[PDB]
Amino acid sequence: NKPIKNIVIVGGGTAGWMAASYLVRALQQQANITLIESAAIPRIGVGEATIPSLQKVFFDFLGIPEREWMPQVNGAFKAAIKFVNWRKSPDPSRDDHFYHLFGNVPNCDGVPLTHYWLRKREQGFQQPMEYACYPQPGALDGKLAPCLSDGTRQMSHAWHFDAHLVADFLKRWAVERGVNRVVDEVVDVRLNNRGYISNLLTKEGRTLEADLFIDCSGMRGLLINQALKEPFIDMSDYLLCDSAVASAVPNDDARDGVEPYTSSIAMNSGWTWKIPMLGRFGSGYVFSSHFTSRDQATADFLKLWGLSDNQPLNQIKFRVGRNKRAWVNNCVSIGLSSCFLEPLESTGIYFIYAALYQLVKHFPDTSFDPRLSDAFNAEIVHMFDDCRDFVQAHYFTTSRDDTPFWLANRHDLRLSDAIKEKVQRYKAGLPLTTTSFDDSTYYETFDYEFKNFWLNGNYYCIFAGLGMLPDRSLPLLQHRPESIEKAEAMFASIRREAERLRTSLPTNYDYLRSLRD
Amino acid sequence: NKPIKNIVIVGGGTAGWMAASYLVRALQQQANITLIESAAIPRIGVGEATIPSLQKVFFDFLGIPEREWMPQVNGAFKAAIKFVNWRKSPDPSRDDHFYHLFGNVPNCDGVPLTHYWLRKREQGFQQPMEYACYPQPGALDGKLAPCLSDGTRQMSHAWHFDAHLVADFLKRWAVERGVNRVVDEVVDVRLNNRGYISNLLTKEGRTLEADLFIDCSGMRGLLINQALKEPFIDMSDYLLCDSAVASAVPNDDARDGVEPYTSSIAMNSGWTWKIPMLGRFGSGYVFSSHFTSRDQATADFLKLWGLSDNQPLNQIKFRVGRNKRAWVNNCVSIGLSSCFLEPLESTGIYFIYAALYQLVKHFPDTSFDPRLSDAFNAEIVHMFDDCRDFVQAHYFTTSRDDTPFWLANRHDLRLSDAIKEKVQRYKAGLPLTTTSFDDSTYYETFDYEFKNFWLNGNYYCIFAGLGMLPDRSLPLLQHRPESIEKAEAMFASIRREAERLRTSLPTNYDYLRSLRD
Ligand SMILES: Cc1cc2nc3c(=O)[nH]c(=O)nc-3n(C[C@H](O)[C@H](O)[C@H](O)COP(=O)(O)OP(=O)(O)OC[C@H]3O[C@@H](n4cnc5c(N)ncnc54)[C@H](O)[C@@H]3O)c2cc1C
Ligand SMILES: Cc1cc2nc3c(=O)[nH]c(=O)nc-3n(C[C@H](O)[C@H](O)[C@H](O)COP(=O)(O)OP(=O)(O)OC[C@H]3O[C@@H](n4cnc5c(N)ncnc54)[C@H](O)[C@@H]3O)c2cc1C
Ligand SMILES: [Cl-]
Ligand SMILES: [Cl-]
Repeated sequence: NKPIKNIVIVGGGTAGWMAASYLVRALQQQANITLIESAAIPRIGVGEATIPSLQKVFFDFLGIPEREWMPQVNGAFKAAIKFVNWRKSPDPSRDDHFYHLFGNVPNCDGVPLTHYWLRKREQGFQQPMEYACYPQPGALDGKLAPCLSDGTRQMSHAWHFDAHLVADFLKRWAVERGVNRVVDEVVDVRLNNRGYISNLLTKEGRTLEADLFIDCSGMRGLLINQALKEPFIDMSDYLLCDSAVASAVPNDDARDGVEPYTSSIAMNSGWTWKIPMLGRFGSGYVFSSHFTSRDQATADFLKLWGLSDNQPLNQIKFRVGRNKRAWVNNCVSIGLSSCFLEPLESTGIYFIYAALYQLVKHFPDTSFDPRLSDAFNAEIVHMFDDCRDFVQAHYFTTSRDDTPFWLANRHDLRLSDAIKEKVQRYKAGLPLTTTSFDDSTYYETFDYEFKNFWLNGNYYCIFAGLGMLPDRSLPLLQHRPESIEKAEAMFASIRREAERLRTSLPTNYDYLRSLRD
Repeated sequence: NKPIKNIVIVGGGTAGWMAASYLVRALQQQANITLIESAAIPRIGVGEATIPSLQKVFFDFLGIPEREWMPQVNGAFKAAIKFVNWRKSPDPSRDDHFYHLFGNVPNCDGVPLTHYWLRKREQGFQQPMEYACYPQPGALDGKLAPCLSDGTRQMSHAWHFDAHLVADFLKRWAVERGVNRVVDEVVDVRLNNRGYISNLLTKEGRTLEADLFIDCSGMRGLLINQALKEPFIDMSDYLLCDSAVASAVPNDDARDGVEPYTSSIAMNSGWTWKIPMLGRFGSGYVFSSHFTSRDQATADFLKLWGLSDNQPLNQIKFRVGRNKRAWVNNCVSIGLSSCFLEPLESTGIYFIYAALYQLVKHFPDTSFDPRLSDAFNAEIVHMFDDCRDFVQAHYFTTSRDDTPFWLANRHDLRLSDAIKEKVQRYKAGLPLTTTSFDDSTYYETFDYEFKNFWLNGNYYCIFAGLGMLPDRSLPLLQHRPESIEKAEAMFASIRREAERLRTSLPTNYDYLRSLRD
């Protein structure tokens, strides 16, 4: 069969430019790549939070080290997500926060430390799970950097940045490597009688042809949904939010520091993200229009940050769910054209580069063997539905009951068999998937991470944070007092590490400034 | 105009029940009082320290003598606050304590004894000011009662008690006098187009109406802040603490006695209170989250009292400051809904009964003449800001420099013109406000005390305790050697009184037991 040679990508947002750059890098020879993007149709860049695989899977593949790309996108460091007021109805006299940390929890004699922590908790131990089982959360409370001043990594981290600047950085990178950029708008899509895309007609009268089309057109799914009519599986029965109101809010970094984490602050009818950078934070109240009006959500969002009625707001809507198939005929959807999940666990850009990684791992010829696209499609379904369920488990596990929105989350969601089953195992006291690898090894082994994305520690941070604990500790531990003692030595190491970090890390603000103000 | 007849109080904490009982007592006729309080929303009762006006302004007004209410709240006696390690960086080989005593310092020929003490100090006199100028602090060192065994008062005193039990005692008292108690939760507040409160909708579907609403909902300010949108003036530029971690700690009263005073033990990033009762003391490390994590503060608090990781802790947060106005339209805020100051000088419950006293002194009709609420509001601003400044003067005057927290207190606070001016006068050697009245007369004349709350002796105990003394004694004294001699006879009387107290007072523990174990 003849190789795919000509590739057209529709869209110049984060997806389009990630696709152009991943493909120009992967397809060393016999690749002619053209990206078309409209000047009149905006790109989504709200100020975005990410996960460590962005470097290991994406930028490493491009041969771009963190020190090269991060400054160019005015990036800031992210070590966790901090959930605020998710556990109980807000009470201003109570501190309700918990962290979902990067990295994984060690094991002691084949049992994760989370499980030893629960046994201690049964015996009266008061310290929250994540402060017992991870070295860094108090450092995050202190707004400390994830590295020593000399750049020595001290905890797993990812990034906050304006995604517009990342798209810009990759545009520059990809065009320099021979990607053809066309600023123009696709107005019609012509399919042959077999339903493959034949060509694109543009506003300026160009006709684009290709062996392979990548739909990066955003939520409209110009090629995959509009032209090819692939059904979108609306998952609003699983997750209720469908809206956001967002802005950036000036931060006095010198007085207030720069939080080294994303926050998720639970509201009456959704939750607000906070994504710190230098000089400002991005923020958006993600809400369900069925439980609050945009006007009310807007008022709440303003009141939260003490913002004025003159502050310009980005009014957003979305549909949660995914295409029935991501790749149909000669068109692969990547990004918001493929699927959408609310940003509760920073998976949006992940879905872009994970999809790109799988596209190359299933890369077609011009015969478009349906076995390759079937395999790709099943990976995407697994990836998305797994994240959907993990995000949903934040909602149905809360015990907030103060608004109709929280009550509906507790009672009225449709839950997959897969999540029900994971919760059953957790509640029984069983570990969920654990890794034996160091954090470095886990984040360097993407076929492993892709399939084992959410581990025991990820679920524990969420369930324990929300005050939903297993029925009991593992019966096995009653038979292994020496293992319980060994675990105590591990908790002691972790506490030592936390105290060393306290007095060794620069503030996040100082470290960011030293990289370049 | 028609009288206010129907009054609804939201909240059943100390504020709500003080409000119900003060109002049912004051409003002898034409008063229908209903208090609504949620069973699902806790009340603040940490183990609370108070000041002598609680009896003179509050319980006396109700016609309840100390001997009636104190036993019912398992109260213990308080004669002072003892500040530990506030003056210098802690050194375990140095005794760093001083007392802020109740009562006032006498005058000698129109000059307070503090000023004669400073002149002696200039000449080499070693004894600390408060041990020279007050008869009782050595008795407090000896853990002695504030009364003889027969109940004869021997020094000014107030009380330590669990405030839950006081709320309970007043609930009983007020309900017996016709207050209507509703256990239910307000879920919505309806305002008319003019912005007055029209009604309250409750979880159980009741609609509460009233001529006058008293917001005792705690820090959330359900009516005043949430419904009526009155701005809260955040005063975190004035005072840094925003958090506490608290518990009760068993006391072996038979071996260790029961301290007849509250202690304030300065920590790395805040201070710890100690509030003795029979069998236990309440304690809380008040801290600034900007300088320490809750997890670190918790560890420090545990280490301080040798407490175990199984000890249940009350994790508290707060915002220092006050509403811009306490009374808006038909809603008066009282208690934590109105304002908050850290418990450094035991003013929390004071603000409740002082506000109630002023409400009755400015009591409206249904026309809600804004001149009455304006006058009330200005009294509350004066009351709060004056206490804020007095508390703040503990912080900016210390010479501790051992932690970022103490350095920020020394250098980075915003200070009112009023406090700057008082400090200027003190430093110049001038008396601050003095009274000619006996302690009894001062504490029986509340319009006087309310406006002249902190006197020369109060400021001297703090500034002298912190090692910040005036530049010089009063130039006038160089012209009055006979007055200096008369003052010597007064110091001699005080010393005699201290020695008589030594051998005449029962221990606080024995006296408390004799009242009823
Ligand atoms: C509220 C919200 C919050 C988010 N938060 C995060 C987060 O915290 N972390 C994270 O990783 N991700 C997050 N995401 C996801 C992330 O913003 C986007 O997925 C990502 O930035 C890229 O989207 P995209 O490129 O597929 O689409 P878009 O940004 O919508 O870009 C679409 C491109 O297609 C072009 N286009 C459309 N139609 C035509 C046409 N007919 N002809 C020519 N060009 C066309 C447009 O001009 C544009 O260039 C969030 C998303 C939303 C909506
Ligand atoms: C850490 C700390 C230390 C302190 N130390 C001292 C001290 O040493 N000395 C001192 O004098 N004071 C002290 N105080 C102040 C004192 O504890 C409180 O001011 C006082 O006990 C009463 O508070 P409150 O009644 O206004 O609010 P809360 O105790 O918070 O009670 C609020 C009431 O409102 C009800 N409520 C709230 N929302 C609703 C709703 N929507 N519907 C129905 N009911 C509702 C709740 O159920 C509750 O009954 C301290 C305070 C703190 C936080
Ligand atoms: Cl996302
Ligand atoms: Cl107080």
